[PDB]
Amino acid sequence: EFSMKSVKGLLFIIASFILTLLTWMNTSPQFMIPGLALTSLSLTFILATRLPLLESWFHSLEKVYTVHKFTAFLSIILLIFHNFSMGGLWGSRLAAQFGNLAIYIFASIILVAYLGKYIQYEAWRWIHRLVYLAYILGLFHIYMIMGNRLLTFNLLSFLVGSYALLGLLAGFYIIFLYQKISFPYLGKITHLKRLNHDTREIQIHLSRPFNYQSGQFAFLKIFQEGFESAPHPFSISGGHGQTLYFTVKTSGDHTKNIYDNLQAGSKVTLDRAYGHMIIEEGRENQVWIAGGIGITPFISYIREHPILDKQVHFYYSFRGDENAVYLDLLRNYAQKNPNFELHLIDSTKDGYLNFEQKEVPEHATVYMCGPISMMKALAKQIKKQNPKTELIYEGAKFK
Ligand SMILES: Cc1cc2nc3c(=O)[nH]c(=O)nc-3n(C[C@H](O)[C@H](O)[C@H](O)COP(=O)(O)OP(=O)(O)OC[C@H]3O[C@@H](n4cnc5c(N)ncnc54)[C@H](O)[C@@H]3O)c2cc1C
Ligand SMILES: NC(=O)C1=CN([C@@H]2O[C@H](COP(=O)(O)OP(=O)(O)OC[C@H]3O[C@@H](n4cnc5c(N)ncnc54)[C@H](OP(=O)(O)O)[C@@H]3O)[C@@H](O)[C@H]2O)C=CC1
Ligand code: HEM
Ligand code: HEM
Repeated sequence: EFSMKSVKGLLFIIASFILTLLTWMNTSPQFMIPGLALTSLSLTFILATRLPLLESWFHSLEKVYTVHKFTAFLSIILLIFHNFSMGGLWGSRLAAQFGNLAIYIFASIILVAYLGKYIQYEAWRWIHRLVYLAYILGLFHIYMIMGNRLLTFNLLSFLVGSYALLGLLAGFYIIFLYQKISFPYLGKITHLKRLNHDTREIQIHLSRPFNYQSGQFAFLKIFQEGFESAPHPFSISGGHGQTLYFTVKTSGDHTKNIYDNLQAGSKVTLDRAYGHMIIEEGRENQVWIAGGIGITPFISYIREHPILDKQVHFYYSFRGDENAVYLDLLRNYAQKNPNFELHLIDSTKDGYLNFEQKEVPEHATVYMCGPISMMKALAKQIKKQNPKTELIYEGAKFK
């Protein structure tokens, strides 16, 4: 659920829609609905550009891509009613046929984007990048149809041109420029350690210091023979200055390649730190809940804060003793810090993590990381006991 932490972004979108509606209604009322869809198409491209101001307005990157999907579905709904009320399956002029091609690509990509869970991510991304061709085709359709009406000195020309230019510049940056210029942190892998049968820890030495807060993540691009160079998001699992740690559990084809084939010395590139789950920014009393490899944001805090200044209760859940990581680190940290409580929950042995009879501290923030299904159940039970509790959760999926 959205809140005031994402109200700057929401007010920007409603300002974009209200201003577009007023500009069209006062100039060309017959084109309010196609005009509104072009603004939504512009905002969808902006919301996919991955800019620091984007997540500063929409709180988290998960909420950025949720709105990115909402403006995508609003666009196709308005374009379908544009096509239904203004034309047919195929157009008679070249200008109309450009809008026919664009709507076919827009509907085909949106259909594939939604029910494309089983496709490979890079194949999905390449298919997804066809909206730029449809977006360009739509811009030809608009400017061939409304010739000399959006190329004068008036409000409508400035409004249509600016949003069309912003979407054109946003689509070019993320598709052709983001992975080439927005990855300024060049580094190489120094040491690699296998924690358990399916998790590997990567130590990276960067040529320049990396600034991040515990609980934040980055995007990793590995440059090795036999490795894909696409960016994968990983939580920073420790390190300071020119040293970064990443803890990767085999989840698919790339993460199994990291476990088995990754070698020390391979070049890596980082873009910047993302994330709203800043542990240091929480209350004095904190509750940490981690599931499986969701412990990685909490390992950065433990490594970087040898003395704990907060009242932290840690609830770690793992699939038996064979799927637990950093067990000696957590035991050593609890011994050094009296104000740190460790609660190891073997799912097979102990059972389920339940907060019904458990008591949360008064005026405490709950940081939750792990499976989405397990987090939702846990978040519900905490709110019944103390509705004033502040709950912060980070997921591992954008789609
Ligand atoms: C904010 C965040 C933090 C994360 N932190 C960690 C971490 O500390 N440790 C860890 O092991 N994993 C972490 N992940 C998950 C990690 O990004 C994926 O598990 C990994 O990219 C899967 O690689 P694969 O291609 O082998 O998996 P696949 O089998 O190809 O993918 C399966 C799942 O991974 C997703 N996925 C695949 N490729 C990408 C990609 N390039 N970008 C985004 N999602 C992708 C798919 O949507 C699907 O849900 C994090 C994810 C997010 C969003
Ligand atoms: N910041 C981020 O976004 C980060 C994302 N991640 C993601 O975190 C995820 C964690 O998954 P993984 O490492 O495989 O861990 P698992 O899902 O395998 O284990 C997590 C634990 O949750 C328990 N659990 C599941 N459902 C419930 C429930 N309803 N109530 C209580 N306990 C429950 C399981 O016990 P049981 O066997 O009884 O179900 C299990 O021990 C990964 O998908 C990873 O990609 C990783 C790092 C950080
Ligand atoms: C008019 C509709 C849409 C447009 C114009 C659009 C545009 C884009 C673009 C250009 C990208 C970046 C591609 C790249 O990095 O190469 C992107 C990313 C993304 N889009 Fe869309 N999209 C649309 C619809 C959708 C829909 C329907 C979904 C449904 C899930 C979706 C989910 C995503 C996600 C999750 C990403 C993140 C990609 C990543 O993690 O690498 N988009 N979008
Ligand atoms: C400000 C935005 C827009 C304006 C002013 C506009 C204007 C028009 C006009 C006048 C027509 C009538 C076609 C004809 O001359 O016979 C038309 C048709 C159409 N437009 Fe647009 N349009 C806009 C946006 C879009 C966009 C962005 C798309 C597609 C992505 C689109 C898709 C279509 C389709 C499919 C038709 C039907 C073509 C046909 O059957 O002949 N429109 N538009």
